[PDB]
Amino acid sequence: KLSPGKNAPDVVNVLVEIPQGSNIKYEYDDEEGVIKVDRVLYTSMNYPFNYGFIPGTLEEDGDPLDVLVITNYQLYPGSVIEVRPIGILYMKDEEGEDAKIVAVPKDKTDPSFSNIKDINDLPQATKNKIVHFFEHYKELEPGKYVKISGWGSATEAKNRIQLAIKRVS
Amino acid sequence: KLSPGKNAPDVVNVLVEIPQGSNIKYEYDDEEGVIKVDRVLYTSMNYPFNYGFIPGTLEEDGDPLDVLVITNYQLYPGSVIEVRPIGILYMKDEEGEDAKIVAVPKDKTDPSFSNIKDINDLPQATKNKIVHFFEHYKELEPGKYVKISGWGSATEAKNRIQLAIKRVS
Amino acid sequence: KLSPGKNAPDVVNVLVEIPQGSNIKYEYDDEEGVIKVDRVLYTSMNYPFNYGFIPGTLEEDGDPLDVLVITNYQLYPGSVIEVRPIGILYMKDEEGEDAKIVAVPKDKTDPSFSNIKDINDLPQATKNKIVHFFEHYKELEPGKYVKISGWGSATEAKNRIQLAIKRVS
Amino acid sequence: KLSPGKNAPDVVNVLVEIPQGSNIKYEYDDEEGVIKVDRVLYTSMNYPFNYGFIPGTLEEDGDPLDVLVITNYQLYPGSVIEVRPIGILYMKDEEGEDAKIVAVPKDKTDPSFSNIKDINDLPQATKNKIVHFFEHYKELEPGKYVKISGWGSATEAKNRIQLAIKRVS
Amino acid sequence: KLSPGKNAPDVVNVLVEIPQGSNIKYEYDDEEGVIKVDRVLYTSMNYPFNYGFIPGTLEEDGDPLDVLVITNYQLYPGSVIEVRPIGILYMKDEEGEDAKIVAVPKDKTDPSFSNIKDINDLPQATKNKIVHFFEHYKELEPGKYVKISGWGSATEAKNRIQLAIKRVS
Amino acid sequence: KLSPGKNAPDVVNVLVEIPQGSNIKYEYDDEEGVIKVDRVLYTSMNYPFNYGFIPGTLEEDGDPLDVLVITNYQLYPGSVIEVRPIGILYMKDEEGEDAKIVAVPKDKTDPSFSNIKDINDLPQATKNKIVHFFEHYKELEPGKYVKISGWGSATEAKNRIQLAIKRVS
Ligand SMILES: [Mg+2]
Ligand SMILES: [Mg+2]
Ligand SMILES: [Mg+2]
Ligand SMILES: [Mg+2]
Ligand SMILES: [Mg+2]
Ligand SMILES: [Mg+2]
Repeated sequence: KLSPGKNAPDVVNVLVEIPQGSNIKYEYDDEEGVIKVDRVLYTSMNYPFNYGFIPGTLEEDGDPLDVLVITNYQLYPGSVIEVRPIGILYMKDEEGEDAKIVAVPKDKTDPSFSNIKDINDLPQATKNKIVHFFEHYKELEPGKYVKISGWGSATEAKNRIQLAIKRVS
Repeated sequence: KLSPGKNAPDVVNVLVEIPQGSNIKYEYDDEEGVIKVDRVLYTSMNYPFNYGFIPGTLEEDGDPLDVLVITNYQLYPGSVIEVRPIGILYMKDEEGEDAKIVAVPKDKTDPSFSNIKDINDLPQATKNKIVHFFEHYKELEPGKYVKISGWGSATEAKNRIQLAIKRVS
Repeated sequence: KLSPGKNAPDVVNVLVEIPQGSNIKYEYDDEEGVIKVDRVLYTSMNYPFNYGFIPGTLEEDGDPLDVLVITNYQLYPGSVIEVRPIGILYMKDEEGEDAKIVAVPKDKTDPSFSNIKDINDLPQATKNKIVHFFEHYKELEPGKYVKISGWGSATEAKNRIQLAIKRVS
Repeated sequence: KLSPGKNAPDVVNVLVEIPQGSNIKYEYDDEEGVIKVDRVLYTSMNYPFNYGFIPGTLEEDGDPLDVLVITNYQLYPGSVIEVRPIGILYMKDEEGEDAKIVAVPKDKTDPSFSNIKDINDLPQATKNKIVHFFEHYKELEPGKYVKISGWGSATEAKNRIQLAIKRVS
Repeated sequence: KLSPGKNAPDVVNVLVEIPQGSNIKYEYDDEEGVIKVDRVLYTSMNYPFNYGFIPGTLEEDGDPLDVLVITNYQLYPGSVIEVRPIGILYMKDEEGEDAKIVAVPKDKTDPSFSNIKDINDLPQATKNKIVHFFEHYKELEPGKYVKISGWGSATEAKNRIQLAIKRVS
Repeated sequence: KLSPGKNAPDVVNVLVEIPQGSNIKYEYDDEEGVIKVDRVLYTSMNYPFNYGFIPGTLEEDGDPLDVLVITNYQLYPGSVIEVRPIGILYMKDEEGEDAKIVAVPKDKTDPSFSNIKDINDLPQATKNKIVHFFEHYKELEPGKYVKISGWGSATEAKNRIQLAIKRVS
């Protein structure tokens, strides 16, 4: 009942699962059609961004493409927001390779993020925080782990989204 | 899947979209069936009431009738509450004429609003706050504006709801 | 669209209606498919636990089986969490007999409740708080009342869930 | 270093100890000059008002006169607010007789409480909530109890404040 | 008992009075030594920044120099934070001329604001929000008003702070 | 103006600096007598406990003895609470050796922690969370680091407190 957006990949729809600041990992279950509590982070950390996925996309891992929506406020689990991809984050975990889109709200939704057009527009401190988060929030979970490969530019991210949409199309 | 209520217009159902205190304009999309983030208020203001609409009603502007639910607590976006209309607010914006119902929770739901039976039961300060809100929260948005015409009594509001229901029913 | 869980009664699904700390009694309406606001507690109290029901179960009172999910954080109304029943609470109200399951999140979801395996693992103070809550939160409501009969063990609770599931299944 | 106010008893200073909605009983210790945590309510209730005392007053019980500040927002422990007494609440506990002033913020501070000039201006539901609170929040505490005698008018309250001030000054 | 800071004007101490997001105007009273509640904004707006003053400074208006601390989190009323002035805001109100320093936390305190070195580093949207705030938050107050003259650079701000300190020193 | 408590080391006073859940490192400055914002954690973590120190104590590092107050609620910065030491945490950082007391509120203050009498009463998950926190929250800060040596029993903790008090007295 949801699509990636008429203007993909320049602007895409993101269904929020985890509000920013949260320390509870919610996960949207398309089958049952509900937001399920996967697990309460075993570490004393919290999501430094709103987390969700672009509906109508499919990655090589069989899952829709994830998005790290950067704002200074939280959104409600299950709400949809239109974002602008500004980059991509490459990483490897116990399951294998993975990539997550990094985005800010589209300009008309929140004009205070208009100057952030690419991953290099983010303060170094913010990038370090995000990287550190992914590399330590699952540590205390038996057999899990994450290692950040590197970052990608907005153009790169836009491509990943294109393929992800094509796979389902 | 929702109706205005078996006791309309004395008591009607309101599907909440924007929780009170919020500064993010959420919008319920009946098509996709989700709560979408329209935009984050460009001004440093926040909704002085829970905002939503009466399902199963239609106004001359092609949209369902809006309601300003007055309480001293927030409700969750997407939840339904039974209210008592106590008035109506008339205004004009860039799109034209508009009217919004003003209501408090029905007595059984919250007996602390039982003595507020009509618009004149609200403190002058509260009315001024609401009027000022509508006249300034969109200011910074290009080409958008709002001007309050005046207020209407509960009886007036009950009528508006009656017509709005007929149009559909 | 929801079930009690593949591992019932050892681990069951609970659809949350009232987040912990809340003083607003939300109700999930399966018909309309929405979370409605039943009422705002007339007393100055708040739910000392996340409240919800096990989907796909039926009790002698014609309603699904309730669950008191104990955690130190709130969950979003309408979200599903997997719990471990650790006990049962027996009570009688104006409508008659009633029983409510007491549970903690399943181990993988929140390993900090792993030591709590049965009702006697809960501090006496916590039990007194819960009992006192049920016996006083409806007091100010005309003709309503609740009296706690006693507590049951985890095994007892697991049985109640078994029957409740069979009735429907 | 604090006084009851230049306009006592029409408008008095109230040093807030317990923010509204709180379930932790804070107490201001004039000796040490700090806000101490007396106890965390044993019951699942919370203060339906901001609680504090009028500095520079003394009652027959050797303690300053208490005030129940009614607002729809919380104030910070240790902050001072100017209120308008609108009534008085008479009660008896394990220690003996007691009276607590009921007030709303002074008009200039919050004009939305301007219509509430006396205790009878408060909704019945609000009064019942407050009374029920005092009669049940200490129940689970060994040997403590409270019974509400009745209410007093604003004029009555203004007198109590006058005496309480004279005793000290 | 507080000073502007050993590194003034490059880094100065700011005693916070109003936490960001607040809609209650708190005021630090050096005499009584407490945080008072001046009033509750009559408009439905809230401070888009943490507000406070640099202790040990004096302006031509007889008051210490104000500071608009920009962060994406709130600080506790009465707490001190070390900031970096990045600009100054010139305005006119019913009382006359006025200037307010604009600052971000010093780098060690919060390295995510390190890239904001001057007023022109702030998004246009953020500046518009702040300006709009000052020009409308007092509107509903009888006889009050504010008009923004313009902005000043960090160097300008550093000078204002220098004078303000010498007046007292 | 504050002491460790008449019943030290069985029950001691703890002046709270950092409320639980916080991600801003507040620090009490006895000189200026204010709560200062040291820094906003560079990592996406938050204090899994209320943090503070026992007034009137001195450790070999020239600083008062720290305490990790464990509760499921936050306390206000600058407030004092009476705790029961249940253990001690040994660690080493860039500055050298360090020990921090672990405590729960005294029984009368919060009877729901009465069953936790020693460090081994805490769930393994909780201990892992605390250890992981200390070992990663300063990581992104240049030249800082922390390594946990091990835990100590309540008796051990009581001794450390005794010496720390003796040094000052
Ligand atoms: Mg993936
Ligand atoms: Mg309309
Ligand atoms: Mg039942
Ligand atoms: Mg008394
Ligand atoms: Mg000035
Ligand atoms: Mg130390």
